[PDB]
Amino acid sequence: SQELLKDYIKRQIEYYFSVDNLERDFFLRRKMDADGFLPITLIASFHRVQALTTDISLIFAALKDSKVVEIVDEKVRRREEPEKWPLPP
RNA sequence: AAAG
Repeated sequence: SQELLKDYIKRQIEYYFSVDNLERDFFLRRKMDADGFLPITLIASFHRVQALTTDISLIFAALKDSKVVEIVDEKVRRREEPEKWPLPP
């Protein structure tokens, strides 16, 4: 239910952080810090996430269950080699 | 926002 909506959110954000997307997503990489982290609230603004929910705790909850991304406080990054992706602003 |  809300579990179902969490699964859709999780898979959507897991796409953003997939290698297939990252190879062409220059905006996302320009917003990374040098460690690969992005604000979760920036992801929350992306059209396909905001369509599903504007509930920030639901977005956090969806991502805690992810093996693709890791959360530190308010930021999220790809778990595998995140430092390879950031680009100059 | 050609799934930023």
